[PDB]
Amino acid sequence: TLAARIAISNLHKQTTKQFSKVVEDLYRYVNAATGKPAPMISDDVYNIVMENKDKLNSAIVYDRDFQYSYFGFKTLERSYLLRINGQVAERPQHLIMRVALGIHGRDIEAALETYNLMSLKYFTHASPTLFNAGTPKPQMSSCFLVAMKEDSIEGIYDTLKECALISKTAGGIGLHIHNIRSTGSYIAGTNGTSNGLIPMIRVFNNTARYVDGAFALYLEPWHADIFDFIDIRKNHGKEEIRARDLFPALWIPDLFMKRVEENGTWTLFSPTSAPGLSDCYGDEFEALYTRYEKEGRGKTIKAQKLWYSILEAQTETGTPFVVYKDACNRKSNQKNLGVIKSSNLCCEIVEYSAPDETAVCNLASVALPAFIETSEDGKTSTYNFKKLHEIAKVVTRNLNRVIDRNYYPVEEARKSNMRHRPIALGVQGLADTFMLLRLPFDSEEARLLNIQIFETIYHASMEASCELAQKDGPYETFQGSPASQGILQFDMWDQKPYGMWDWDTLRKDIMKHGVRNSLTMAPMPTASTSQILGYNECFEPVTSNMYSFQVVNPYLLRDLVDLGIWDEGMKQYLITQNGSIQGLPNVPQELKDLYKTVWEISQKTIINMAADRSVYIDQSHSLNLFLRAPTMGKLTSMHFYGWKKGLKTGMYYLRTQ
Amino acid sequence: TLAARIAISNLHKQTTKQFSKVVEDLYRYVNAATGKPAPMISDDVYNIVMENKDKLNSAIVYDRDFQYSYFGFKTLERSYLLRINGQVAERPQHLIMRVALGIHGRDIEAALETYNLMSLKYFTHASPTLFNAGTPKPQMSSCFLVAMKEDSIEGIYDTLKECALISKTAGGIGLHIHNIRSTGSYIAGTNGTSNGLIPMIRVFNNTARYVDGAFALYLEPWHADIFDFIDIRKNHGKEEIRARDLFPALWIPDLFMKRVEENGTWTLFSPTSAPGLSDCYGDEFEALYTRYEKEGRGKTIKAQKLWYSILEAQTETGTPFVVYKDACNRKSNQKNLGVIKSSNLCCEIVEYSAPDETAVCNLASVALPAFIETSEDGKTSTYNFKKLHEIAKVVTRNLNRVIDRNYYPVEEARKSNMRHRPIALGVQGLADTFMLLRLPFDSEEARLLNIQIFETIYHASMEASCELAQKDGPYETFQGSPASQGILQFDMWDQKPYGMWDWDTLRKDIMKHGVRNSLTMAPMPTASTSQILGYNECFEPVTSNMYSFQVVNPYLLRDLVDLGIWDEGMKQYLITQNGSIQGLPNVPQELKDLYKTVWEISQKTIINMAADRSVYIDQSHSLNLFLRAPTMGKLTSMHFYGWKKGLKTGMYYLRTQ
Repeated sequence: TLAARIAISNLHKQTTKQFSKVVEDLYRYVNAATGKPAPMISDDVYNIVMENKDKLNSAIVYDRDFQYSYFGFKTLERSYLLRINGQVAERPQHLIMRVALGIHGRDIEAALETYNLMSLKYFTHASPTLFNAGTPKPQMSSCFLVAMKEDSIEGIYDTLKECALISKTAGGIGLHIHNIRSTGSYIAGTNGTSNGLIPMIRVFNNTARYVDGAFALYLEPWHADIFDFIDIRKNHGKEEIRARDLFPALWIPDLFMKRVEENGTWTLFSPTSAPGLSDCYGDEFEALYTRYEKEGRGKTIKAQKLWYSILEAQTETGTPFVVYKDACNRKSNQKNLGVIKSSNLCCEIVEYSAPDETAVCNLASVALPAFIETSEDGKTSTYNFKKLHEIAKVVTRNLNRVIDRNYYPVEEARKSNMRHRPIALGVQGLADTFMLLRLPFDSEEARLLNIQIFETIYHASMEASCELAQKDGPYETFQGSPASQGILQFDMWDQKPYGMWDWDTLRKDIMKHGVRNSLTMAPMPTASTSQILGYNECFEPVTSNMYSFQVVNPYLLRDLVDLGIWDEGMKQYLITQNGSIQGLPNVPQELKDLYKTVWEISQKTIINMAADRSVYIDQSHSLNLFLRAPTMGKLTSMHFYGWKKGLKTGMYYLRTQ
Repeated sequence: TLAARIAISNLHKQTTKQFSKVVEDLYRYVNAATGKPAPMISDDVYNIVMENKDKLNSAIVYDRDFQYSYFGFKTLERSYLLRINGQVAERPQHLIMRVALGIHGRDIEAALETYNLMSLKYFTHASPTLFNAGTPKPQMSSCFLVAMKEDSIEGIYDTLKECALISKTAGGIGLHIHNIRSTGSYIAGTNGTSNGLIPMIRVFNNTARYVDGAFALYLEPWHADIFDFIDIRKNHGKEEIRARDLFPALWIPDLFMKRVEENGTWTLFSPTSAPGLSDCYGDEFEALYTRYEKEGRGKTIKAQKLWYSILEAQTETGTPFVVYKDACNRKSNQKNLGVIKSSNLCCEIVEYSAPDETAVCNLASVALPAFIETSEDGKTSTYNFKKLHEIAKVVTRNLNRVIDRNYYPVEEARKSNMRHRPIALGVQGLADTFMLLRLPFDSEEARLLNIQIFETIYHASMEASCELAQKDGPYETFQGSPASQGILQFDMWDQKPYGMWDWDTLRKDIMKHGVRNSLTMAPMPTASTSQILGYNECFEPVTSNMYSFQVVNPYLLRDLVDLGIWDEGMKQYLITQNGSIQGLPNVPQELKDLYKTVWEISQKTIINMAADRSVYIDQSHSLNLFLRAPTMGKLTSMHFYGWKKGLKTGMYYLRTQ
């Protein structure tokens, strides 16, 4: 762990110190191999730096470069810090300043503040923002939700064209394909027999390979090609019938879940024969689905045949993902726009898309542990909910600026983002926060900290967003939204807020002034950006207390040494048992309870905590499920338990073994 | 061979006899399985039949249905005659009448005449015309020459979209890709390194598989990806580096051929580094190529390294095809349009294409044997060049009507066809004609018959086309064409016409009145339509005197029986020696000479005959090469011999073993 001083320290001195000078170099860079100028800074951001070089250079506390962990820094080193010629040109602080300015433009105040909070590791922005902010083509946004334009060669290939343009600049795509004809449907244009979804999937998999880049595909389980669709990632099967890079997601209506429970029938349709199904939900969906069912427009099967197949795919491949169409639509502030037809690659975003609107993910995350405080007389940590609420207001504002200063690879993405202005704050180091505060993940304390943390972020972002609506008007589409009627997220869960913040006032202001953002919260994966800040992925508990390159949970070993039981007889068994400390001869019960692995935490608790926090989530959140010795019945009750909690995302991956 | 009476005769009576009634049924057909009306006749063509039913029904000589050979009829039975419900609804005569009307509309005279000449087997139209003429979406045209629109994701995917729309309705595509960036070129849009042509080819191969459909790809041999390009059909090699359905074609400039001969250097370029090369030819091409070469913009190699690789691919796969860019451009009447960048899938069409013009093949073929005449006192056959000239005038007119009444799957194809109005007559049963007239293919007689036959077809079509220019104006683009200056095809070969027809008069009329067609002649493969009429493929000699299902050359065995040597000791050896009669103990020398196989005919003779006839070919023609025990040197001198004759298509397939 001391190797990180020398790693930073040495590459601290292979680098120009004056920030403006690094900008100069990057601004000026030329591709020696081709003699083309390759500016790595934008005209806009360059001029700003020059017109402000003293304020900017002397704001930068270069000491903060040691605020980065072991491989934390090496992650930045590897892929984030801009390189002049194979060599790292930016210091970490330059990256942050560039990003700060890239977000904030002329607003030097805002820029400076974001520089500070970021550099002190209070929050961060998504990877694309960190790569691209402040650069000639500033694509700051991660993923994109794409509609399949129309069920025809023209619509398919325009969609394919769109995904190629998007996939160029990388970034994730969630594509919904409910409207595409199934295997054997009549073709007007020449002769009949379509060959279905798979051959078309195959075109998308090929086009993705060509340009890159992961691709998520969204499908309702009444589609006639559903059985093949869920095996898109299985090994054996057939030859010309899959794809090694696409992630299948189910977009499940309630009726399906019920049909399974009741051990009844389920009907598969081609959309050509059963038009409109993906364009309604809840009671209206069921009225139309049943009618189509009685009119014998499909092929009836046993709901449990399908259900068992879903379970099998998941057991073997960890997919398909499961997201609940009706929870998503019933409990969304975008419900005035139309029916939402999919989530994203990571299962947190639930935003509206259409042939001409490609929804965009605008993401940043808050470092939950940075609000822990010893404060007040003695050895006791508290959590500063005022400082959290504050940071969340800052990040809300940033992400609005990102909306405006983002480069959009396709016009559909610009239409959607400008029009509905959705935002997606998330979090990292929930697990850390718990451990720092000495709270087991399953503790009644952790349960209550979960709720409060999320209440304050939702409260903060809605307040900050209302503030922006006063300055700049509501988003275009605000009129007739749940929020415009004073129905906020938790209201749609038929609940009362935990009440740490005053919701009445905010609700009164919202009804009065609007909000700038149709949506605000989507706790995401953050795999990469939470390695940068040295934290556990997001809102999940730790998967191990050991990482590979042989590092132990910093809070765990500290404790071991304070009790002086930390030795080699111990070091050995930590490796011995996939980073578990349960069943360790000389380890205090308070430690075993605190440093439980996610394989040791009740999934019922996890679903509950996800359900608790869900009432403050505008959108959804990426709920991975972890099963030890997985059985059909165990998987079945976990899906159904989540389903009945009203979750939108019942499952992201199924991680097993 | 008597089984064909019963095959026709029986299916002659499973079929309504009144032509109008079959049209009625076809007009009225409904897809029982879906309850959608599936009209197999167009509104337009239906009304015409009804308004003319007596004239039409009583014009039809149903006896002509026995004018069809053994498997000749069974080819029609299999794929051409329209089917009501899995069952054959059209008789052959109905097919011809439908096609006739489908071409001729209200012009009942023209329709009736075409019905007669077709039914008497004087000529026929291409397969798509026979399938689709007279139907709701009358796509009567075979192939399409497509330009790659631009070297960018947008241009690539628009082209891909175009090919998908075209490939839907089937029909061949010749796509030229000279302008696409090569492996390792800088990409502005994000980071550099393109991955080249193969990955992009792969996208096209995938999109072709999805919709169908053969695909021809055209490339100049200075493209930096040329080595991989020519192996697109090789077996071993690598994994992610080919395609099992695309046919690679070289578009060879003279300079390449010279560099090989001189055993010098050849330079590979990415088009990004060497812009414009595909947009010039001849001296201008060489001036620009050399300049780029001296400016060190490419990678220099030995011309013979490449050349040897070409030869290897051809030896193993029969490809790539070879078409000579400069012969094609120098000797084309479309030279006023711009530089022609490719031929078609079958190597006969040389028409101009561009991002907004997709050239179209409008094909029909004349049955050369149908003009043989015993005429004048005794046992002597002559050839009626007056009756040929006549039929060729009829077919020229048809193909103009096809231009106008064709359905175009994409707008680019409509733009090109309407604007330049190119036509493509061909032939079948050259070999038959020779054999019927007792002329060995290598005879001085056959050589001279070749020339005359082609002089009369070119003369006929140009005359007929001039006639149409008087009635309806020249094509839009005629002004400033070789033909407008009185430079006809043979003039561009620096030759005098053989002079059987009067060219002066015609040339005088053309200069005076124009022509309706930019181009007229493209002797094509005709594999399928020449089975319908019972003839050897086209302008090639017979490949065997036996076919598989054990049939012998009708002219050969007749002769054997007239000499009474036809027995079982003979029948056996015909199978014995891949249908060769050379080296047969008791077979007259006059037979051996007459019934030579294409493996027994001097390829120098074939090239010569192709060169002779080429001076009357507006476009090109599909010259297959046949090599017994193939060596590099033998292949080399055959390419170069053709090359120096000035051929446009030096090679279609290389057929070997």
